[PDB]
Amino acid sequence: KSIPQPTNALKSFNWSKLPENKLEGTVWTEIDDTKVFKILDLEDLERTFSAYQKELSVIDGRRAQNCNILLSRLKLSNDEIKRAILTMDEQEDLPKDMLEQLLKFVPEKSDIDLLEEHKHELDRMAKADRFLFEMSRINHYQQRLQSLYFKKKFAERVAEVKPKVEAIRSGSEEVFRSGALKQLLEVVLAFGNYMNKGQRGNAYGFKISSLNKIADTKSSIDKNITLLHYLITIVENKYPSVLNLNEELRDIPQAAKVNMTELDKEISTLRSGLKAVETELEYQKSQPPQPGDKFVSVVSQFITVASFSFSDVEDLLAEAKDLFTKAVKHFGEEAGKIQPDEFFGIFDQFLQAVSEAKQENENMRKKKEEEERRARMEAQLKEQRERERKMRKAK
Amino acid sequence: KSIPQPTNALKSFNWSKLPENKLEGTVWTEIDDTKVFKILDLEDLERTFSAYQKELSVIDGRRAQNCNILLSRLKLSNDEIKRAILTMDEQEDLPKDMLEQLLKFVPEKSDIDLLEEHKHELDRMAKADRFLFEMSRINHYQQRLQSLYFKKKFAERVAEVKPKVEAIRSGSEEVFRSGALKQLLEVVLAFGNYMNKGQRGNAYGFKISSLNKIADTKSSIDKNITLLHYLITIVENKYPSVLNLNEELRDIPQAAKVNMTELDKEISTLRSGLKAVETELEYQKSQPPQPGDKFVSVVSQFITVASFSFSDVEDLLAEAKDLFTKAVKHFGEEAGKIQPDEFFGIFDQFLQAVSEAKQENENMRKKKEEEERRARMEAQLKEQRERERKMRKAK
Repeated sequence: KSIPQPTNALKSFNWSKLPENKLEGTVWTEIDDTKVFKILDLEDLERTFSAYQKELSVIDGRRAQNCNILLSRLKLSNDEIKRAILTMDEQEDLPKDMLEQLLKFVPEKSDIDLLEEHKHELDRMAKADRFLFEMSRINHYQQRLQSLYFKKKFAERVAEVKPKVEAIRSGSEEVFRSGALKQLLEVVLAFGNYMNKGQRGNAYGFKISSLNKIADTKSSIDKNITLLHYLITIVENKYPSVLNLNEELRDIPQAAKVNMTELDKEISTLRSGLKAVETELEYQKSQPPQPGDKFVSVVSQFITVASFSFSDVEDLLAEAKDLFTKAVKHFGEEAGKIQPDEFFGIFDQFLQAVSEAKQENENMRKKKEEEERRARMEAQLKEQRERERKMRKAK
Repeated sequence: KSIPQPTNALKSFNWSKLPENKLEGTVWTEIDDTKVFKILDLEDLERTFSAYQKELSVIDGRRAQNCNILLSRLKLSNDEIKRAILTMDEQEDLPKDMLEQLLKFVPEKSDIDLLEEHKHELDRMAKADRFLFEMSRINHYQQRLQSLYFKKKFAERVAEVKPKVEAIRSGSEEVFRSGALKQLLEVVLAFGNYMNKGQRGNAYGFKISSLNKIADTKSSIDKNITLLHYLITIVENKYPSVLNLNEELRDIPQAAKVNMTELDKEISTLRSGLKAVETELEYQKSQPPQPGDKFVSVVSQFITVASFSFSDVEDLLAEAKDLFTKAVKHFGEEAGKIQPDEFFGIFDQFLQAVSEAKQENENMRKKKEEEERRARMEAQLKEQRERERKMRKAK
């Protein structure tokens, strides 16, 4: 083994050791620190990196300064911090954003091993060192801290995810049962089968993305009248039911915005975080009640509502994905190969286009009433002077 | 089957038809366009979307306008365009960025089927329609166009990828054989095994990321002297060979910047694009020579250099990845689980840190010569007035 050890304790080097079972291939086979000790002025090393300064400081300066920032922000003593953890923060001294930061500065195995070396010198310890040591004394510090954070973030995390599950469920259902859309597809099929002479045009169906190409066909009379303007106009007196499309697909714009990777990522943290709280509740239940420890009392209340609430979220999600699968197939898309953002994005762009066309049409119609009054007035005003000329002729 | 067809040709609807083998589950089972034809004023449809306007215009307005933009930019007639394709652009009328755009407006099966309907009316065709039709007449238009583009982009694509393959090869080799680094790791191991009392500190090796934690340990004498400043100073008179580290790992900063996903993506397009040119050369070779067709003549010359050049790139890449695998294992990392950007990023940050420390040390040393002249001058200037006082005492 062989290395010598100091006269007094030293500051630590925050390294990560390689397991010995990972050597044999490596540089370290060729390396041997035991000769360095003879070469180095160890006395100088000890003086310049002593543990003392007189305060005990062993945790590295970077990590220590990061703590001192958090502690100056949290404004709690270690006694206060332990009470806040133990009572699951009944005085509300640990906001979400502080718990988050506190979850980054959780003492590690090697940190505690080190401060253990100085357990008889807590009163000499620098602020960060004493904080990390005191925190390592609280039973199941990390998993109480994780549980408190999860608890405080559960309501907003369910509120984030639920509207997205509703959008997929609703849009999927809407697209599947909309009679305005099904009648429009049949009229548009007719249009293409007539316009696309011969072959190119014995279709029994088309891809839903084709909807977003209708406005691309332009009138040979006026080039700002597209085939979509024309559809929307024809349909008024021929298939009026089609005009209920914006109403029947009202939740498509919102379903269009649901990212499925991010949805699943949210359900994933909710699920695994809830299992982690349940696990810590089983550990904590199997431990003798201590005064000022309110974990079992509080976490049980939370799981009751949280487990019911998430179970329901999981149900709405399972069923929403089912309907989406049915809706995808209903329009000839490959299940698995298309996401809601894309599928409902086809429909949402179309609704934006149908909406734009509706308006532009409406602005045309109002020129053709503005200028029909020109033909109505000039018809009556022409004949009025004509009656006063036949009077002037006779007279 | 059953639909009626127009008295005169119509403008097209740019749809994408669903194969009939994809129905049976879908809305289209419930849809039937044959009733719409009886309901619609077809005569009005025909008037308002006639093919004529008198120019023939059948391709949709969006795609047509996109063409007209490209053609007004390219400034070539269709005769000129065919000559440029056929001669592999010997007059250099097709820049890379135009070929790119030209590769987007390549006529599709359904476009040609349609313009085929009007092959006896080319002289009536709108600009875009005639362009797309003429282009569909050139033997293997798309794959001649793809080949010309590939050819023009090959030199810059090899120049993009090669420096990256060299960086991985060089950095991997450097890291593996650097004696300055291996001596530094042994000194730092010594440091941690001495400073990390007891357990925490019978290490035989550490993770290379630990290098970037050395400067985190701060001196208890001056807090701006870190353990890295201290290492760099100690090493001058004890292990001077270590100071050659910046020189021995000179290519680490560049290897640090190589994204492997993007490297492979570049090699992937080079490889598959070259196979596609080789394929089109085999087709074209197996066809009787036509005047003004210089494809076989030009592509053969290109493959000779391109196939030799890419073969070599593939060799440098195969070997670079081998060395990287050896270099990764040499420092106890899991092969497969770490990329060059990360592995060499550990080393590059370290070199940035060692460089910063070197300087900061050097600025300290120059205070300690600036203020050693204070102790040298004030030692001699104190004794000079002392000699003129013992003279004044005697006198």
